Amino acid sequence: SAWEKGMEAARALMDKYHVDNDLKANFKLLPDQVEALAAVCKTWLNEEHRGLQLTFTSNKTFVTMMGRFLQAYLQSFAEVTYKHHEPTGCALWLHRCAEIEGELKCLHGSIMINKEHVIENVVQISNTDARCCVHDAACPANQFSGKSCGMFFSEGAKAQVAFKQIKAFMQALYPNAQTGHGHLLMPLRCECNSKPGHAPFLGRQLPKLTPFALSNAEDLDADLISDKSVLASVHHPALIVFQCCNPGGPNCDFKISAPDLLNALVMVRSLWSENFTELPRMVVPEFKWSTKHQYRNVSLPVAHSDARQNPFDF
Ligand SMILES: [Zn+2]
Ligand SMILES: [Zn+2]
Repeated sequence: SAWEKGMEAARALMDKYHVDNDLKANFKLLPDQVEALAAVCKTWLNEEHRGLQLTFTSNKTFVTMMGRFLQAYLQSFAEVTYKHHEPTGCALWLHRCAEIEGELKCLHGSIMINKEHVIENVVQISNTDARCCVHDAACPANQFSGKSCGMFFSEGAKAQVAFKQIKAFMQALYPNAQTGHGHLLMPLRCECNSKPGHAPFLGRQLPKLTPFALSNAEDLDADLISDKSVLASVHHPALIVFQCCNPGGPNCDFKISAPDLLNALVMVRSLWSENFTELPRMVVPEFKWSTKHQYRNVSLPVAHSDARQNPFDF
């Protein structure tokens, strides 16, 4: 059986990396069973990469993600699969966000509309470079629609840097490669929508894409360096950071940067290679827009105080 083939591999890794006997014991190739895999990733990491540096991500998240990556390899190699149970929990977004200067596109594949954020002594916060989902060009300041991809940006330029960063970061890693480093390896689910059979929840249905500034302290050095991977963040002091779907209802502490995310994948490939002869062909789904992703907003009409007793005049 394929299952057995999977069990064999999973088992090797597990004994070799001394995973808690309990985990081992209660392990089948069940889709929801990622723990056991994370532990493998956890110990190995340790042993072969202690003091790993993570930019804007948490350890749980990283290991966890490594866990899914393992799970995919495991599954592919064994040739087992579970319908509606994609392992990686990520997709490949062909963001055409670094093609036109000052131009960003949202998940819809549509260019993001620019809109200023003021409208009102007071404490007026201005956002002249904000960008929104075409389907939100009508909504008030940062309120998402029922068609929105839930993708918003308060600082277009920033966000473009981050996108540029990832691109340059990937080029660094993969200089010669028949493919335009236009894809963005992004997670489609966080802790909240981790399981297919999950309590539907309002708001953003995908992890939030948020660019974090690096500059802050990073602009305090540059010229010495030679390492392409380093140069990238330096020429583009901003990173793409994915958090919870909604950082009301549920909320998780999911946090991982694009690079750390791409690094978790790479790292799983090495771990696999240090244990298995050949690396199986692992396919991260291409991102395709769908309703499944549409922002779930609840729209309720709100009352307004009228100093009147009765609604109308007669
Ligand atoms: Zn959109
Ligand atoms: Zn979440």
